[PDB]
Amino acid sequence: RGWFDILDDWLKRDRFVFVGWSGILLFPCAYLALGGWLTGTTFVTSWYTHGLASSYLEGCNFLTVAVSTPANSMGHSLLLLWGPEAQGDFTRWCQLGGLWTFIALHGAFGLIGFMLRQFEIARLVGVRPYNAIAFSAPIAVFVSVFLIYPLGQSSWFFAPSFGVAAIFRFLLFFQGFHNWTLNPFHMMGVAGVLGGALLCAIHGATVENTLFQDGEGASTFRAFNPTQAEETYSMVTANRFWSQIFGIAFSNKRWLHFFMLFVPVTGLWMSAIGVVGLALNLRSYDFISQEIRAAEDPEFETFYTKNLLLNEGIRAWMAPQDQPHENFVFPEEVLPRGNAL
Amino acid sequence: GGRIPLWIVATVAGMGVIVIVGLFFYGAYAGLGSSL
Amino acid sequence: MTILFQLALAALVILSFVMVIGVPVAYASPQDWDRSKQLIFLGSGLWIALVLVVGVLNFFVV
Amino acid sequence: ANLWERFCNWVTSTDNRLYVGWFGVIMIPTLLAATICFVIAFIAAPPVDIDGIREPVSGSLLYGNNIITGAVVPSSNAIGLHFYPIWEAASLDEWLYNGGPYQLIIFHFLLGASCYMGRQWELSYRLGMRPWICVAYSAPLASAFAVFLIYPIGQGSFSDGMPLGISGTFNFMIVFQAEHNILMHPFHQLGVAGVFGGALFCAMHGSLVTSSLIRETTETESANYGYKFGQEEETYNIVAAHGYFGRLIFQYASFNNSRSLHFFLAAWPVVGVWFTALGISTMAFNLNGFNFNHSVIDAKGNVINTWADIINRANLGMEVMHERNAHNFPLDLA
Amino acid sequence: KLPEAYAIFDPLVDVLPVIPVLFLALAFVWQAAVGFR
Amino acid sequence: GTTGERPFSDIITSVRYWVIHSITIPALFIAGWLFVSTGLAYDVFGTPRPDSYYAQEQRSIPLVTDRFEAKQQVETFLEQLK
Amino acid sequence: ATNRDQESSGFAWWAGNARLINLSGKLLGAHVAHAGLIVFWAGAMTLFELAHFIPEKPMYEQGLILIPHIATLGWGVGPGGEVVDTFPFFVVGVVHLISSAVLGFGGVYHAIRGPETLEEYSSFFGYDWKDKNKMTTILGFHLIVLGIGALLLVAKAMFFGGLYDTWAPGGGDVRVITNPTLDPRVIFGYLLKSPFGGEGWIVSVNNLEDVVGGHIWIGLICIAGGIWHILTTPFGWARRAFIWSGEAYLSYSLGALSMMGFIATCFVWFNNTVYPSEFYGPTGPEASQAQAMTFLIRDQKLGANVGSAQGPTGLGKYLMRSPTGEIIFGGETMRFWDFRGPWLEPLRGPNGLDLNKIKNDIQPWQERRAAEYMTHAPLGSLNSVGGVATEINSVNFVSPRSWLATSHFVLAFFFLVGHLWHAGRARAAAAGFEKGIDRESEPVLSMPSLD
Amino acid sequence: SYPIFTVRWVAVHTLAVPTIFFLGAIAAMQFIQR
Amino acid sequence: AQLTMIAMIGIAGPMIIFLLAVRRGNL
Ligand code: CLA
Ligand code: CLA
Ligand code: CLA
Ligand code: CLA
Ligand code: CLA
Ligand SMILES: CC1=C(/C=C/C(C)=C/C=C/C(C)=C/C=C/C=C(C)/C=C/C=C(C)/C=C/C2=C(C)CCCC2(C)C)C(C)(C)CCC1
Ligand SMILES: CC1=C(/C=C/C(C)=C/C=C/C(C)=C/C=C/C=C(C)/C=C/C=C(C)/C=C/C2=C(C)CCCC2(C)C)C(C)(C)CCC1
Ligand SMILES: CC1=C(/C=C/C(C)=C/C=C/C(C)=C/C=C/C=C(C)/C=C/C=C(C)/C=C/C2=C(C)CCCC2(C)C)C(C)(C)CCC1
Ligand SMILES: CC1=C(/C=C/C(C)=C/C=C/C(C)=C/C=C/C=C(C)/C=C/C=C(C)/C=C/C2=C(C)CCCC2(C)C)C(C)(C)CCC1
Ligand SMILES: CCCCCCCCCCCCO[C@@H]1O[C@H](CO)[C@@H](O[C@H]2O[C@H](CO)[C@@H](O)[C@H](O)[C@H]2O)[C@H](O)[C@H]1O
Ligand SMILES: CCCCCCCCCCCCCCCCCC(=O)O
Ligand code: OEX
Ligand SMILES: [Cl-]
Ligand SMILES: [Cl-]
Ligand SMILES: [Fe+2]
Repeated sequence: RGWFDILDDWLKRDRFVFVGWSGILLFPCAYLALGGWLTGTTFVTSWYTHGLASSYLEGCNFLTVAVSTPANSMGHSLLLLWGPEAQGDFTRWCQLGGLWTFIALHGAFGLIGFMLRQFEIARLVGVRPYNAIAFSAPIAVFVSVFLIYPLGQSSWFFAPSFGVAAIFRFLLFFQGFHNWTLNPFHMMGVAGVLGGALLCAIHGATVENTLFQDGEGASTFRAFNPTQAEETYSMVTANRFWSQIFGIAFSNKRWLHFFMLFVPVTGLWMSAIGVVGLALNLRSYDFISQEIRAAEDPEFETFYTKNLLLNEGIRAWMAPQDQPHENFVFPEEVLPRGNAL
Repeated sequence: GGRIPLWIVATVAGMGVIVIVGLFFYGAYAGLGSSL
Repeated sequence: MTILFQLALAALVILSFVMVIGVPVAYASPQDWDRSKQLIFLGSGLWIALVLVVGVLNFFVV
Repeated sequence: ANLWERFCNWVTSTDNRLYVGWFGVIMIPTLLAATICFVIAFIAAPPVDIDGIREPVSGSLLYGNNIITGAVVPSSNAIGLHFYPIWEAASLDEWLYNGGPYQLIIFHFLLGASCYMGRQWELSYRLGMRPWICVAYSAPLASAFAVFLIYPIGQGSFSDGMPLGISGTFNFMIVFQAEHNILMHPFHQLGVAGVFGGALFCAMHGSLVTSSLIRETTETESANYGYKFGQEEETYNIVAAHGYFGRLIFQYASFNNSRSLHFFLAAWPVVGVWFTALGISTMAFNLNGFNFNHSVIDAKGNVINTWADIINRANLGMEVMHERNAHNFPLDLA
Repeated sequence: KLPEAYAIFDPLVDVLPVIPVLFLALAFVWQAAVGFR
Repeated sequence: GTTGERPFSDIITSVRYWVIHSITIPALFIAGWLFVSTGLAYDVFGTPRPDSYYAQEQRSIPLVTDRFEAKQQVETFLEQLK
Repeated sequence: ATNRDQESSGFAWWAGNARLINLSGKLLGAHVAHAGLIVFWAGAMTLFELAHFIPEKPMYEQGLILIPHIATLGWGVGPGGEVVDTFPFFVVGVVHLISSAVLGFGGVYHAIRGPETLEEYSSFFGYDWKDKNKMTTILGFHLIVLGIGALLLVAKAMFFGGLYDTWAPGGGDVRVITNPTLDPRVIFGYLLKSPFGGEGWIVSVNNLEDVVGGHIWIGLICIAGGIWHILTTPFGWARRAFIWSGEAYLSYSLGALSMMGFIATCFVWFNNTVYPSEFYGPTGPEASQAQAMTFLIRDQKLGANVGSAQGPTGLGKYLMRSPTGEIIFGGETMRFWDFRGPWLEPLRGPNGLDLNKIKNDIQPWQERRAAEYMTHAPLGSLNSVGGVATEINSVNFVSPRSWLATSHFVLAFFFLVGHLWHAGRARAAAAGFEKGIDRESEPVLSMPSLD
Repeated sequence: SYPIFTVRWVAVHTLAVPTIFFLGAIAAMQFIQR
Repeated sequence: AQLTMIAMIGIAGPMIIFLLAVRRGNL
């Protein structure tokens, strides 16, 4: 046999952890992304890029550690270790935020590798590729949020920093500056995620409560055999129940499970489209008719205008520390504030 | 093979994990990151 | 009587440790059910006596 | 049979297109009342003085709102937790000004939704099923209770209940973050795990079953016609699905037992949502998310900011701007 | 503060409250010892 | 079915496994502990010590402001610490 | 090892305690051991609190929840709630702890070494879940015990020291109750009161006379009902109404306990009579009202005419009218105008807060109390940083009211889930389909189609 | 009869060894004073 | 002191289990 065929044999051996040709891309990149996150969160600072402490070594906890984005002055530089910024100096690279681009790039290629793994394994075992197809939603979210959005903004600095509290700050920044909650694409994403959770719960519970009695045990799990040919629960009884409770019910199992694929995947894709818009500040920020009315009529008020006031507060109070490169100095007298607070 | 019982292994390992996590919370209240 | 009271209380604590280990072991060891029964009865009696002795002496130390 | 016997047989009949049941006898009138009042109010109600400072907020479509901005506005802070039925008002004009529709709607809705859960149990009993679908439903219902009743009870006013509208919901969320730092609360983090994971596992399960469908159709026909309602045999190959997923991660990370699988699907999101409901219901009593503001200090004593401090700046913006005319004293104690 | 006579046992009192949680864990240790039969 | 690797339970309940790991695990743990307690982590990753965030009278953050001079800017900040 | 495996019991390990449903001896051992756990926690936690107690500092600044319970009963405290003697606290802890040792011994014995089933050894203690007469007999025994407990509270209030009365004339003190309220009109009008604002159902009980009279009635009613259930057996309508099995009885109790947990949450959040603020800290309403009072005092001292001060919205800055006209504090605290407290009631007249009294009769102790409560409002973080969420680290404080309310709402809710779970399962198991649908007799297949 | 060193061995250790190292480091950090 | 006390309280339980396992007890 040729060396290519021998290598294919070895890569596709049946072992505890499947490797595959996709493994050559997936495993080094996924390992480097995860290891970079752990290394940065344990030992690396954000002092020179954000003015922040961001590691266990500095005293942060699991909620506050992060691998923070590079400084805004770096623009969209790849920040390669051998690049002109760090110039091969590992310590300076870490201090300049090269770990953020390191993680983002090795992670993107790791996602590519994992999807290729889905395709490869499906082909080898003879199943259809719908798991790989569904994984496109996480990839679309990751690309839109961590690459396209910063690429449309001034620099990597405004991408999410890899951390719990940093992600929370990302949420609040999107509310304050983009009015992201008002965006119908985020709304469709929310519908997809919450509806997916609803479907997950309702289907699990319906199956578990329409099981057939296939054993004498009061714990019903042992009464299923993976090689059995018969359905383990009564579709007829479940359909009757939901028809009489909610008015409509599934009657086709194949449609049911495809719908479970369709809902969350579509929702995430819609959210990604919205974020592509926000990359250009192309927001659903205002309703022009309401703004005209409110400008002319000081007694007109809605929850929309109230939320706009909240956004103005967020921007004014968080910008000076969240965007240190701007050198904002907002005198106390200019800060928006309500009475007494 | 099975010289050391698996229940003993599991109990000891769990105790070790608990000790590590507890020490980390102690650190939350001491030294760096304690606000003091 | 300060050290005496402390010694009595420490004996109560140690006897409680011994009982806490021994009683379940004896109960779940049906084979050891001749000497262990007497041991448990005597330990229960001495534990009650120590509890009373503490409590009485609590008012003579502080 | 006597008249009462006949009526009971009809009420509990499993042959009605929609089951009624004894829980339904309460559910139907209450949900109808809540629905009718909500629709009428959303379309036509006049502005409501939510914060009790004689500054009415417009919620209805006819008074200048669209679908996104409209809402049934919570009852006035002047009312607090007082019961404000129509007959407690001097007139419908006063009732509307003070936001009575909100109370009518949410009370009838909460009662009706509780009865909906009970009705799920009751019909399962009539049909000979196992009973715990209602337990699954208790998670979203608990969330509704948390935002419509528990949080108002803890804070002392129905004016702090969630508004019945889209932008109103956003307002509720933002103020909640300002006053309780919910993002840093472990129960909301468990809720996010619950819903993200629920969506994830929904997609995973759907995709695995769809990938293991057994060939029963041609390429010109939808594969869904390969399943006939009520057929005895399973329509997909769970053994193949397990082979795939076990090789995707590793053998022992994949379910080979469909019953265990579906129990996990039920349990993950349901427990997550229970915990998030408890998060709202406990922040109702002002036990707030973690506060690490200024936790990191240097040798001299300089504050070294963290992402938590950045969050705090955003929260301060929200806090100082919300309900801009309602506070007279320095602390917002409820 | 405890009465002066009892001060020597202060570290023990400091730990007593968590023993019920220890009981809950003991249940799992026992079931592991019996293989969760 | 199994793929031929030795079972994990068999491995972790074996005397030889623990003969090896009662040495290896403590050695790695101590290596990390010393990595921190000797201060080598600070040097390797460029992380400020508690006394190296600011100059004694300084309150301004040492933010990098030029892309291609960032390395030299950081070095200048470090010197100004002295 | 009788019934100690899934094969023989039908139950998995994660449901192992269901294996005890029909093993009365081991089940009695389990219950006695768990009661030992409850008593042991009481004792150990009380001793922990005492060992960490700083007598000068207010209890609510120190994370205490059990010592306040003891103090409310009149033990260890004097005027204003000051701690004069901690030995009662220590005694409570030690006695509960020793009792816990005894209970643990009994429970371990009944669970490990004693007879597995009690039916053969004795018919008095043995029972059958479906024996309604015996079930009601045990219920009646425990009713008599509970009634005795209520009367024990009455005895503490009336004959041994009394109770701590925050409303006592002079600034809160231990008081012996001598005229308990026996008027059924009052006692049961409490039960008939609306739970909504300004009414508060039973949570509104605001005097120890009413408390003691209520517990007298509870004790007597419980004793009578227990005698009733010892001497009778359920009537036909009840027999046809209920499911008669161990799991059903457990489910009923889960529902009752969930209700009681929710009620306790409200009690500790709103009531400052049986949870005196001297010990538990101010209620939320109390602290908000206190802020209003504090700044009224400050500005009036500066010279403001508070009665006539118009706020930004047009409402009075310091004082306004409630929807029924009473004079009340202004600002957001308008929602809390139903609050009542000893530091504030001296300023209230028939029409509400009285301008002349506000101008002339506010005392330094009232000013101090208002400042204290305003600055110990029940707001704080999970890591116990006191104040609003945006506050910086410095004050280590979360109110006992917050701890207790949150804990017991969590418990009440999960016990509602327990009620639903065990009630549904009891119905399904009594009907015979808790293990699933019989394939050869699927009920739905014999029903007409909906359409 | 089992081999000792396998792909599974490599994966397990690539995860395990750094994990113990890092846990030691974080434990040590717990005792740092400002 | 507290660490030693808790160590003893915490070895006790597994100690009971271990003794009953070595002794072929009625676990
Ligand atoms: C499949 C595995 C894989 C993949 C896809 C990547 C991908 C990447 N890595 Mg990661 N890396 C990997 C494994 C991998 N890495 C491993 C195993 C390590 C540890 C040794 C690292 C360590 C590492 C570091 C330290 C850094 C990266 C960086 C990068 C990025 C830049 C790479 C680049 O420009 O290469 C360009 C190289 C090629 C495209 C190879 C071309 C090969 C051809 C055949 C050469 C032809 C001409 C040549 C002269 C041949 C001469 C022959 C003859 C004359 C002798 C990119 C996202 C950088 C980064 O993240 O920046 C933020 C960075 O600093 N990597
Ligand atoms: C008086 C209270 C009470 C009693 C006596 C019972 C008794 C019983 N229940 Mg019910 N149950 C209750 C309340 C109660 N339950 C509540 C409140 C709920 C809602 C959550 C349930 C939900 C429930 C379910 C879903 C099931 C039972 C079952 C059972 C049976 C077996 C229980 C067992 O072996 O557990 C074994 C115990 C465990 C496996 C340990 C669980 C530990 C919990 C989940 C976490 C506790 C966390 C702790 C408080 C804090 C940890 C701190 C840490 C985070 C640091 C038994 C008849 C089973 C049944 O139907 O049998 C017939 C069953 O399937 N129960
Ligand atoms: C309050 C908690 C509690 C209590 C009181 C019980 C009580 C009981 N369980 Mg349950 N159980 C619990 C929690 C609890 N369980 C949890 C959380 C789980 C899930 C892991 C289970 C799972 C479970 C299963 C699967 C089974 C039981 C069984 C039993 C019964 C027999 C136990 C036995 O054979 O011990 C044997 C164990 C030993 C001999 C080891 C020693 C045990 C002793 C009691 C330790 C005591 C230590 C203590 C400090 C001594 C102080 C003494 C001092 C006062 C002098 C017993 C009545 C069994 C049953 O019903 O049988 C019919 C059964 O099969 N339980
Ligand atoms: C509600 C709890 C409870 C219940 C129902 C039982 C019931 C039983 N036990 Mg158990 N037992 C318990 C608790 C309980 N015990 C505790 C806590 C211990 C540890 C001390 C024991 C130790 C124990 C042993 C060692 C034995 C029994 C035996 C028996 C049986 C005969 C009892 C008899 O004839 O009484 C006789 C009645 C008395 C001696 C008078 C009791 C009255 C007490 C002392 C004071 C008044 C009661 C009062 C309400 C207590 C309040 C305590 C409160 C703070 C909780 C019977 C099935 C025997 C058995 O199984 O035989 C085969 C046996 O050998 N029990
Ligand atoms: C632990 C307490 C307890 C428990 C569990 C029981 C249980 C029982 N009792 Mg007993 N009872 C008790 C205490 C208790 N009793 C006491 C203390 C007394 C003395 C007053 C009595 C006097 C008594 C009598 C006189 C009778 C019973 C009967 C019964 C049986 C039927 C109960 C029933 O249908 O309730 C359900 C209740 C109803 C169907 C009627 C009221 C239902 C209303 C509509 C619910 C109202 C809820 C409310 C509106 C919501 C908020 C609650 C708020 C007010 C607190 C049952 C075995 C009967 C029996 O068969 O005994 C021989 C009977 O005739 N009991
Ligand atoms: C970056 C970089 C790199 C790489 C690196 C790496 C690869 C690393 C890795 C690392 C790692 C790999 C690490 C790890 C660590 C880990 C850890 C740190 C862990 C922790 C854990 C924990 C803490 C847990 C806990 C818990 C709990 C809590 C409960 C349950 C149980 C458990 C235990 C899970 C290189 C060289 C290329 C160079 C360049 C740069
Ligand atoms: C009062 C007092 C006392 C008492 C004591 C006691 C009573 C004790 C008890 C004790 C106990 C009671 C203990 C226990 C312990 C336990 C533990 C230590 C556990 C652990 C566990 C674990 C760790 C687990 C793990 C696992 C398994 C087993 C399986 C599965 C997996 C896992 C990993 C989860 C004394 C004497 C001191 C004296 C003084 C006073
Ligand atoms: C059955 C069973 C179970 C359970 C068990 C139990 C739950 C038990 C309990 C137990 C108990 C519940 C115990 C108790 C103990 C106690 C003790 C042992 C005590 C002691 C004490 C003392 C010794 C004291 C002393 C003192 C004084 C007097 C003064 C102050 C200081 C001091 C603290 C030092 C389980 C889960 C495992 C599972 C299996 C079966
Ligand atoms: C102590 C006190 C008092 C008093 C109290 C009292 C006097 C109480 C009473 C209470 C009572 C007197 C209660 C009762 C309750 C009842 C109940 C809670 C019931 C329930 C029922 C049921 C649950 C039913 C069910 C059902 C139906 C509805 C239909 C048919 C079927 C059946 C049967 C299942 C006062 C406040 C003055 C003050 C403070 C202290
Ligand atoms: C506001 C208070 C309301 C609750 C008060 C407490 C009431 C308790 C005593 C009332 C007893 C009711 O008694 C109960 O009546 C019903 C209805 O007739 C009987 O019901 C029986 O006959 C009816 C016909 O009318 C059939 O439909 C039914 O299937 C059958 O069970 C029950 O068998 C009997 O147990
Ligand atoms: C596609 C595979 C990509 C693999 C890339 C591996 C990267 C390894 C880089 C390690 C050596 C970095 C060079 C350091 C010296 C460069 C200094 C300079 O001249 O700028
Ligand atoms: O109404 Mn709605 O929001 Ca609850 O905190 Mn206070 O009161 Mn108002 O201020 Mn922030
Ligand atoms: Cl607002
Ligand atoms: Cl105010
Ligand atoms: Fe399914």
